[PDB]
Amino acid sequence: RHTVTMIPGDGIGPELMLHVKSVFRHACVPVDFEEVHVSSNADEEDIRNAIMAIRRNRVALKGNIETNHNLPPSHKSRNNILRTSLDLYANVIHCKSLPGVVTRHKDIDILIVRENTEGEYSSLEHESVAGVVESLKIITKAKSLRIAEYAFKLAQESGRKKVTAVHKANIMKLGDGLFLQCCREVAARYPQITFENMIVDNTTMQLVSRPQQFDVMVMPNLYGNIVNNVCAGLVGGPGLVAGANYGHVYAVFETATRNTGKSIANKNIANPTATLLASCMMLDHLKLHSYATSIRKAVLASMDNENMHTPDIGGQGTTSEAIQDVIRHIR
Amino acid sequence: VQTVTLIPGDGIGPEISAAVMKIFDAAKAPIQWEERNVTAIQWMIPSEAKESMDKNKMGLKGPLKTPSMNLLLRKTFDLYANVRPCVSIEGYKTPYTDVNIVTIRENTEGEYSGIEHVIVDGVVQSIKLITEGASKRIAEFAFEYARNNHRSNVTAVHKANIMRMSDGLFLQKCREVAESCKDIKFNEMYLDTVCLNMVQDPSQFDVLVMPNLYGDILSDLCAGLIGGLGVTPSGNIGANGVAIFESVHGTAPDIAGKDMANPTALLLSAVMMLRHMGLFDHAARIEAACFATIKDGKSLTKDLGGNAKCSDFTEEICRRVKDLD
Ligand SMILES: Nc1ncnc2c1ncn2[C@@H]1O[C@H](COP(=O)(O)OP(=O)(O)OP(=O)(O)O)[C@@H](O)[C@H]1O
Ligand SMILES: Nc1ncnc2c1ncn2[C@@H]1O[C@H](COP(=O)(O)OP(=O)(O)OP(=O)(O)O)[C@@H](O)[C@H]1O
Ligand SMILES: [Mg+2]
Ligand SMILES: [Mg+2]
Repeated sequence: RHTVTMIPGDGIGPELMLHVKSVFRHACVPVDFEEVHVSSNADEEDIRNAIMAIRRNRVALKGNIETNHNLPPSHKSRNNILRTSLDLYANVIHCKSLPGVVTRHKDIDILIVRENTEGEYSSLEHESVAGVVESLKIITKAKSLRIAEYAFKLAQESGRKKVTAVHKANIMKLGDGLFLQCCREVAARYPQITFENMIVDNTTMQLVSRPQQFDVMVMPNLYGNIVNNVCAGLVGGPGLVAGANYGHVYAVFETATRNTGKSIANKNIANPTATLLASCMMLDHLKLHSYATSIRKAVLASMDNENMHTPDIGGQGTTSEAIQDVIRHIR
Repeated sequence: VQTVTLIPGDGIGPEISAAVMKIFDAAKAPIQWEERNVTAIQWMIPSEAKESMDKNKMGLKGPLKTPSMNLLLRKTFDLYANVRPCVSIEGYKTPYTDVNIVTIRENTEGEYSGIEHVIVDGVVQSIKLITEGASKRIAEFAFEYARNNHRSNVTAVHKANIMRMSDGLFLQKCREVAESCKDIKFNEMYLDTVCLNMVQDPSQFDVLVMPNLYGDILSDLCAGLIGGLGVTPSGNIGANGVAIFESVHGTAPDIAGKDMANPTALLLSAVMMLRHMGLFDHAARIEAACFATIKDGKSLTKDLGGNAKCSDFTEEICRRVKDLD
């Protein structure tokens, strides 16, 4: 039996974590969740103990912690703090067309590998003189090599064919250029993989017109935020796609688009699919593959039934009715 | 009856600027063209170019070949506001049919400050610059654009959760301009959520105001929703009443003289140009004759579907704009 940290988070986090527990119970998953909560308190005591708990269990499942962007800059995003403190340097999401969720595009099958600790997320800003603010985007060779190594290894191991580095090196010549150059260094050791690059602006334009051209995509932190959300939207929205955050020893699983869903919480309408799929990825990571597969196929099969769809994907069903159908299909 | 500074540019540039002139003529637009060449010399644009533009204050620019000149022109005229209205086009079918968004992009600072440092070997710092001055400036333009174009809603697009001090200041100045312009309804949304929602239901968006890099990306995303850079108009607003409206597609050298170009985009930037001055009816008629041409589908250029030459496309707009009140 494995002990896993569970951070309920805000908005729809708590309610969806209850359904993960119900599914895990019915499936007799040998996993015990050890819950840590993170308040809105300016004090980092909460976020600090959640880190210590993940350092101990090594594996976590989390909802999104709300960030109040009206608070002073000293009050930092708790999600970013946790990401960076545990050095979970790879954010990985898999956006794939679901035959039961028909959108404007089909045949999409994209693995996005996003540098998850650096870049525009470094929390370095200052006001030299009043009304003049500088924010410091940091790109390093060590972290860009690291994420590029991850993307090419993932491409090779899952049998993919192309890695596209997404960047703005035409304007940020030194920073995005370094990131691009680190991708190129790694590409030289994976001659069986096609390496291409594309400017982030053109990438969005190609995603809304021919997203089928993309295979594996690797990019620094903010561009990954953009491409993750574009790709998630293309395949049916934030209720569907799971995300993973990997470091060398730790791993935290969540929904791909990292949304709180405050405006739909406690209404029994949130789509549980992405949270459930995240909990299966965590099960695979724990080498509990037979459980992961039982739950995932039930979850995926439920998607083929439009009667089970929640409103975010054009349906009318409640969360609990979706969970009921998932549990009925775990046998 | 004022005159514009025309910059035909290179490759297919002349062709489509010819096409736009013939159509403005068939509409009897109080507009004749003062052709001028901008090229990096000495670094600067030629004196005969800066003089026409300071005189007429209105320019129409086609595609240039590849210091960046749109950087040069921006600093030379203080082009602080990039504006890209994107409207789905009847007859040019994309999976997005209800798009009507104007991205309004701060064009001077933000992530494009030009300042990077190698801090130590293998460690690079790129400076994002947000100033209270330029932020207020682009917010006031956004709200002013909304009024004069009968736009109901403005959204500030930001990442102030992650970049609190910089994006937060941008937000704070958007907020102030909002509370003095309550006839336009103001809201705020995270850049990633805008992106997430945009590709699902773009009809929910009206006017989007945001700092430089977000505007750079989102304006291209939106243009991808309606068909591409071949059809999308663009305008840049500068200091002392200058404004340059432009193609944003390539020069297309591979078809540069073969009379196959699509002039739609430069034309709609010219329509946009007219509306900026105030010759609304000429704009409305040229626009309508263009939209009706593509809707008709008989005279589609090879990039928009059919196998019609560029001047057969231009002529049909000519015929249809002569027969419209
Ligand atoms: N699991 C889910 N099921 C259904 N909808 C979701 C889910 N997760 C996110 N969303 C939706 O995705 C969007 C982005 O989420 P976000 O966290 O901004 O929502 P929110 O806090 O409810 O925003 P607001 O309060 O402005 O509506 C929201 O519209 C939310 O309703
Ligand atoms: N107005 C237009 N009408 C028709 N085709 C166009 C037009 N503009 C561009 N194209 C086509 O699209 C491409 C134009 O791209 P262009 O060469 O101008 O620059 P780009 O592709 O943006 O960048 P790069 O110069 O690096 O290729 C060509 O293939 C051309 O045939
Ligand atoms: Mg969030
Ligand atoms: Mg752009």
